[PDB]
Amino acid sequence: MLEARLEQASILKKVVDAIKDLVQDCNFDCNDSGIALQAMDNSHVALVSMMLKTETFSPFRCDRNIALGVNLTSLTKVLRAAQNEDILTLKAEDAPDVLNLVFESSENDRISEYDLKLMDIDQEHLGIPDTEYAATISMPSSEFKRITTDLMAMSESVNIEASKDGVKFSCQGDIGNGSITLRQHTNVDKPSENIEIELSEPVSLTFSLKYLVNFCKASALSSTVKICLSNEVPLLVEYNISASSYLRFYLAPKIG
Amino acid sequence: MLEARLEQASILKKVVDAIKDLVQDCNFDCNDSGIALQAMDNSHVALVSMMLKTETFSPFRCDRNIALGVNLTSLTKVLRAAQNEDILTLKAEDAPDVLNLVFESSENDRISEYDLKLMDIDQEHLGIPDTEYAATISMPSSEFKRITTDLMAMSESVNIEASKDGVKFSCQGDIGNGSITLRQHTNVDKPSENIEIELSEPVSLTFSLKYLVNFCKASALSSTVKICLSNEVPLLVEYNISASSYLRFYLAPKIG
Amino acid sequence: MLEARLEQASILKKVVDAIKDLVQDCNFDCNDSGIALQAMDNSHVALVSMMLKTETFSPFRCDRNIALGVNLTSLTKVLRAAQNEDILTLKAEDAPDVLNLVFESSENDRISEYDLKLMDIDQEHLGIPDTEYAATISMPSSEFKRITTDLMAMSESVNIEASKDGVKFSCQGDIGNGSITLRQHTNVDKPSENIEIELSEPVSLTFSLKYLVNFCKASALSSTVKICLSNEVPLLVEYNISASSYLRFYLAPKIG
Repeated sequence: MLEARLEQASILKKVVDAIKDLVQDCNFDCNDSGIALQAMDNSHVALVSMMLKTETFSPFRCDRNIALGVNLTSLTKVLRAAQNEDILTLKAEDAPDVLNLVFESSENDRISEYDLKLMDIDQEHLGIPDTEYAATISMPSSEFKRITTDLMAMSESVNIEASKDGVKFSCQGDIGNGSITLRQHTNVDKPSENIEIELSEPVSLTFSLKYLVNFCKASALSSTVKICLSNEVPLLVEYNISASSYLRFYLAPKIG
Repeated sequence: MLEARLEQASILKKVVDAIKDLVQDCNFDCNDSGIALQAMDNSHVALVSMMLKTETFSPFRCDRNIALGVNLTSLTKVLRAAQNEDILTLKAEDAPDVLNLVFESSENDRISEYDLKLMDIDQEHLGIPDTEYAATISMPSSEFKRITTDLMAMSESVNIEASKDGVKFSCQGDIGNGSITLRQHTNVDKPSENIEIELSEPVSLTFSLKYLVNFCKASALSSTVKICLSNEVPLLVEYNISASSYLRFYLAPKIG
Repeated sequence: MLEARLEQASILKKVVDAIKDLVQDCNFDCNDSGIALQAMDNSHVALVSMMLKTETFSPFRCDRNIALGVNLTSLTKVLRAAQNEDILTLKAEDAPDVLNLVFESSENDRISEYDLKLMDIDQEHLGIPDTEYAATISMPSSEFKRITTDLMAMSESVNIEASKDGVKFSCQGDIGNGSITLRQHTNVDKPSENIEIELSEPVSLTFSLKYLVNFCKASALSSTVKICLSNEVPLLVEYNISASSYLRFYLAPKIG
């Protein structure tokens, strides 16, 4: 059976909010190692890859594998009834018809309990191979959110060009051409504002801004976002929820 | 004639906002004792009962009975032009065609004056008899607002079960079953957060969440809300605006 | 060629936001003295008159006259990508196809650059003669915003009556009659709250509230607003962005 406690419901609330606009029906794959999610968005363009590792929970138990077929709009209805600082416990039996969710107030000793009906969802689960990326940009998540948000108003597409010195986001639109250039930047007393760029080779590729804006709905999960460009494989946009757990989005560059 | 001063327009603004989504056309019944309102909602399901007692005003005058036939969307248009800390004065002559409203700024000596046209509205005014309730729950208004709001997303109905120890809100929905359980709770240094439950006998009854959400639009009038359950008479949900005045909502439980 | 730096993008952002709901297609007339705008609203009722004088920029260069034909919804798309505290530089060559806009971050050394495509817009540029106004009311911009906003909910029209003592805004609506009366008011320790009224002769005239609400979208440009009434010429509603620069709106009173 499954039994998993988060100290703050916050983490799960943020996770689901970061996925639900891309994916409606998906499985949460529970086992020894934690709770994973792997699903394409509804248009079958982007791949969503979540791993909530056992260390993120406190405590965590999952004896046998359990696939929790969940509608995310249904789960969002439940999770909105959890406050961010509620102690959250997930429970599910072997061959579950429901996922049991318990939210416990910190002070006033309110206890909320929901039995969310599960459904039969077919898994796809593509193989995510190991990869050495051409360029990796680490920057504040709010800045990447603003960039994609600003350019989206102007264009459907953004060219991302990585160099040793910096990274340039470029687009052409009906109103004109635009670009936003960031270069490596370090603040001793505000290291959270740092922009760090590691380059093994030049990479200049074009991506859907609409998908990038949706990826930036994970901005609440982490202060920093890792943008990983490759000339061979899809872009990886990574939010590390903790030392262990991550929410990842994969997006292929646009090819004629 | 009528002449009634509130120190802060706030009280009246909050009152009307707490009623206008339920009732459009209603009478304000003015006399010696203050200003009352008694009207069913537009679907004729819930009863709204307001009493602004003479002690709430400063000063208060009403020589003879005057029924002020008012459209609440029209009055809302006027009251939005009063700031919360405006000194508010209501005036009306015998056999009035208009209600006169005067809002006086605290500092900058702005004076606003409106003559709201009255209309012919037929009164119903049901007899509200005296009643010994099976269970009375006193809790913070924000908590009851959150509860009803959260469950509304999931269900049209909520079962409220009162015991000595606690109170359970339960519902069944398309997405599953849910419940929120509160028990008696007292904080010495934050007594405003206290949950107090007085029970003469067990009561478990089902009510419309949509009506309860609308009742919770009075949450600004008082930090505390009194929920009064009976096996004989409709539920009473009470907001005490001051020691004297109250806004009350009555709702019959659902019966097959 | 044109080259003009603002210390804070804020000024330009606020300016364009204050005009775009009235005017879509307009010219920015650049020369020695600064950057001007003069255009009627889309219904050809109100006249918009902006002057950003050379002293407002730091530094400013414009060798020859350049008319920058701009769509304001297109420019708004660009300016939303400038943060309020960005150093903003406008550039344009002689016979320009584009306006070049550069936004430079204060700390993290982000640089944004846009080439906004210009268009062929015919100028009207009416003669704005010099005028001695019957009454001039100087008051806080937020108060005028609130007044027009409040009365708009009730009426399409507002009568503005100026006297030595004070100014009265009056309207008749379907819900009734309303008025807001301000008188001369001075606070030694909060002079920004002051209401000052200078009268050479009585003036009582009626104006469109819808136009006045739109004029109040310039409220962010200045803490104080100057309302200038005349029995001969259109009302002038003036926002002084700095000692030099201004955004002005002209509106003729309603005549049968």
